[PDB]
Amino acid sequence: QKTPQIQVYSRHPPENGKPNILNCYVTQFHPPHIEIQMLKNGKKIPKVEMSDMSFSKDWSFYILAHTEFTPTETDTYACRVKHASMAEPKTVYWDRDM
Amino acid sequence: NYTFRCLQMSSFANRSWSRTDSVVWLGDLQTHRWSNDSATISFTKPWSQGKLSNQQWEKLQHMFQVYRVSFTRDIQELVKMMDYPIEIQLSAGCEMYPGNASESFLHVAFQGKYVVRFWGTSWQTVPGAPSWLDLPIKVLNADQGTSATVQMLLNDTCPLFVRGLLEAGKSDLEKQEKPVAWLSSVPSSAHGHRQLVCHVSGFYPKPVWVMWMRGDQEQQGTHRGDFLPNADETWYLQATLDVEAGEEAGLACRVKHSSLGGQDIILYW
Ligand SMILES: CCCCCCCCCCCC(=O)N[C@@H](CO[C@H]1O[C@H](CO)[C@H](O)[C@H](O)[C@H]1O)[C@H](O)[C@H](O)CCCC(=O)NCCCCCCc1ccccc1
Ligand SMILES: *[C@@H]1O[C@H](CO[C@@H]2O[C@@H](C)[C@@H](O)[C@@H](O)[C@@H]2O)[C@@H](O[C@@H]2O[C@H](CO)[C@@H](O)[C@H](O)[C@H]2NC(C)=O)[C@H](O)[C@H]1NC(C)=O
Ligand SMILES: CCCCCCCCCCCCCCCC(=O)O
Ligand SMILES: *[C@@H]1O[C@H](CO)[C@@H](O)[C@H](O)[C@H]1NC(C)=O
Ligand SMILES: *[C@@H]1O[C@H](CO)[C@@H](O)[C@H](O)[C@H]1NC(C)=O
Repeated sequence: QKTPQIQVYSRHPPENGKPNILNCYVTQFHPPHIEIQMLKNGKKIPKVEMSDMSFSKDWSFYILAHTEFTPTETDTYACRVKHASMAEPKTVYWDRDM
Repeated sequence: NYTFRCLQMSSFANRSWSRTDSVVWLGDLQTHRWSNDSATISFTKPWSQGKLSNQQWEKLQHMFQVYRVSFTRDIQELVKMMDYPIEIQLSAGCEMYPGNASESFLHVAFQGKYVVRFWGTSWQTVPGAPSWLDLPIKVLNADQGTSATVQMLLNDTCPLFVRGLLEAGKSDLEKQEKPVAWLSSVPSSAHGHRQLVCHVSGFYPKPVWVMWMRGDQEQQGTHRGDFLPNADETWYLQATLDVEAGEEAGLACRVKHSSLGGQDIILYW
């Protein structure tokens, strides 16, 4: 069993009040069954689009989730993953500065 | 110079539940998907049939339709003889080299570990593969009809099909999309230090150059991240630089890319 790595990043330069797309890229996991949620202020975002699952040269799986979002000064966004390799869900926050 | 990859992923949870899903890539662009719940292979580009006629495509698809059913039965029958859950992956296709040349491959993984390949005229276990695979590989190699089909697919069909894809998909494979860059920063771990981040997004094709600079001097602290996909078939990359607070001034991020026409992006911190 291999633990998923999670990377969260925006499609375009973030500007408060301006529509953008937030990506959550989940990689390096096995087995392929996985649950990925994107969160706004801790609440599940309903509209999330997922790529087809694929795998790399090393056989580990990857998948891209994305959603429309409008960053503001005070909203937090995160990507939360449940997988058999981990007893608890892993959450990674979007940090525009990182 | 392109690698064509057909990726099959099969999960077998028990004797009553399994699914097989596939995706196909030409370089970094997805050309097909074949979901377990679809009878037919789906095109994910306008040019995903390549230069094959509808008859040739339908012939080819039918063979895959038969394979997907037979594969699933073979595995279920094997597990009954020899347990669950089981993941099987296959990676097959060909790499196109310049001047008509190409090499094909068909590799198989069991529980995420490479165990079997097709090579020349037969299936082989790789060194270190579990010995219980030898007998089922022997049985599979007795099926000469399957052997000859796989030989045709690898030796003939793959490079033929890919030649047609490269021609049919020329405007997509050769598309140029410009990077857009921006700068940000977070605090570092140790005191009086900061991590500067140069973000580069929306570029295609993949090759790109991103460096922190002080005038003409490359900052060798520049730490390039991994290539991360955007959802619109462009790429994202970031490069970070650990800097002493009050040494920020005069730093710039420079970005080179084929789409920019020799005019680098330079952002100043
Ligand atoms: C990624 C792309 C897939 C690459 C793959 C080839 C696609 C073309 C196949 C066309 C022929 C085929 O489908 N054969 C099926 C139907 O065969 C009958 O009918 C055929 C024509 O209809 C011929 O007349 C044959 O002579 C006749 O026996 C066979 O029933 C075949 O045995 C099923 C596919 C077997 C196969 O190849 N599996 C992938 C390799 C896995 C090796 C075992 C791995 C393993 C085992 C246990 C645990 C972990 C791993
Ligand atoms: C198909 O080609 C193979 C050899 O090609 C290699 O294996 C393939 C699976 C593919 O991955 C290629 O890129 C590889 O380079 C032929 O097998 C050879 O046949 C010759 C001539 O009879 C024989 O002397 C060799 O022993 C075989 N080579 C090996 C490595 O085993 C095969 O006969 C071809 N089949 C058809 C139908 O064209
Ligand atoms: C042995 C495979 C290499 C030859 C492939 C040449 C034709 C490509 C057709 C694309 C459709 C992809 C079908 C995936 C089938 C599967 O993996 O189960
Ligand atoms: C087979 O697997 C499926 C999916 O995991 C599950 O819902 C079902 O309970 C399993 N069947 C049996 C008989 O245990
Ligand atoms: C996958 O497809 C097969 C063949 O059509 C079907 O019988 C099977 O139930 C499907 N599996 C799942 C989990 O939907």
